[PDB]
Amino acid sequence: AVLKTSSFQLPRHLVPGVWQKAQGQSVLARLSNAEPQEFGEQQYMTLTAPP
Amino acid sequence: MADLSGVALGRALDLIGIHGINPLTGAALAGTPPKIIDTTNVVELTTETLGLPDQAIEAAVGLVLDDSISPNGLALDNSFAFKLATQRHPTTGQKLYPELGFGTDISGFMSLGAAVSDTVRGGPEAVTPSTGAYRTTNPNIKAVVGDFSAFRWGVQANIPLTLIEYGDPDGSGDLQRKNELAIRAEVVYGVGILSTDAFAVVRDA
Amino acid sequence: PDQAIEAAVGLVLDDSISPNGLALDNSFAFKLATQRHPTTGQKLYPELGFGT
Amino acid sequence: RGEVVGESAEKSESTATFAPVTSLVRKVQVTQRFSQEVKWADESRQLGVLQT
Repeated sequence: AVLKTSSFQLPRHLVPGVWQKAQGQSVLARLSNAEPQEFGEQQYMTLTAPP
Repeated sequence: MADLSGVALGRALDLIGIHGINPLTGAALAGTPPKIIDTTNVVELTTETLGLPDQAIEAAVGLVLDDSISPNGLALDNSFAFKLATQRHPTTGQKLYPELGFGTDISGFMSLGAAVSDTVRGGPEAVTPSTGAYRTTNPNIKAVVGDFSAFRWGVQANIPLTLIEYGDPDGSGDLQRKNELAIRAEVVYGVGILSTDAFAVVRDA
Repeated sequence: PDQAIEAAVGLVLDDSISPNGLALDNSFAFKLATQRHPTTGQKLYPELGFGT
Repeated sequence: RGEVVGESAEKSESTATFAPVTSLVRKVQVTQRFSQEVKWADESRQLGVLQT
């Protein structure tokens, strides 16, 4: 019979890099600016009713 | 994997602040905490208002304004942002908003600053098949309008990406017993909402 | 034709991939290039010539 | 995915998952056959047939 590459069982070539679907990013990080905070619960003053 | 850890910590701010869900399991956070979607300023899409995205945004703006607050920002589900960007004139058939392209990156709309993401739906996270908060009945949040100055937040502390070599850091079994490794990153956010009236939502349910 | 190409881009984006290219059958590319404005009757895309 | 944890709540794990995909390899040939008399006709008259 004729010799064919079928008989060699050659390994596949690995191609560099990874293909990925993109991830949706944070909206709150873009619509609200980050304020500098110290560790813990913050408290904010609100006006409940006017005179 | 290192790159993917950071975007997961980023996305969590929206699932926490908008939806009040634990992103991993997708279930509601246990305290009933303040979340943007607590607002009674809902605009509900009916089958006739569905297919008119720009009229849903203006209706939601109108509810923030008649609560005496002025909105400055808009958040869109990326699917609804495409439906807005491709909205056709009802007789001439032309695109109404050709500057929006396919709606993947809408930087501003009407007078408002804008941002777009699947996180505005609650992402894949909220519909996690065994445990996600919306897996059975889904409030289909299409968009959020508001005075985004009334959502107050910051990074209180940060732990950068680092390698764990020892113990059982997740409950699966010890790393040295199993010849495994783990990488971890953490961030801690302060989050607060000054009024739920500062926000309105566009939804279908 | 333009609303069909748009509708197809909608499917690729809802699989979270951003399309960059379009391949057209030469008969369909002609139907696109000759598409008429529904009230005025003018060509929508006169810049496309015969669409070849 | 990120996980939201209390002051001494037990931390969990969520890891990326991957899979490979594979090419095929395809061989394409075109062969065109002609008489010796065609080569002589073409090169004596300058027909351009063999260039086409």
